[PDB]
Formats: sequence, C-alpha cells, structure tokens
Amino acid sequence: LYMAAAVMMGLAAIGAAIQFFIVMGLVDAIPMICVGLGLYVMFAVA
Repeated sequence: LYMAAAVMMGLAAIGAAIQFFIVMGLVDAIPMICVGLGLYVMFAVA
C-alpha cells in the first residue's frame, strides 16, 4: 500500500525526491530513490 506508504516514503521520499549537495541524509530520498523505490514499490510491489 504505497499510498499511505506513499506517505511512508513519498512523505520521506516524495519529501526527499519532491539537498544532496550534502543535506541528502536530511533530504530522505536515499530511500525515495531506493526505498521510495520500494515504497513507490510499497504499491508497485507486484
């Protein structure tokens, strides 16, 4: 359910995805990208 889980990453990651200059550990895409990868997979978990 990457919708509420969208919140999971999407919040963290869309919060991240949506600065790596060095603030990436604070960005949250780290997941976004890999884990938003799988939070975005959280629903794209076919």
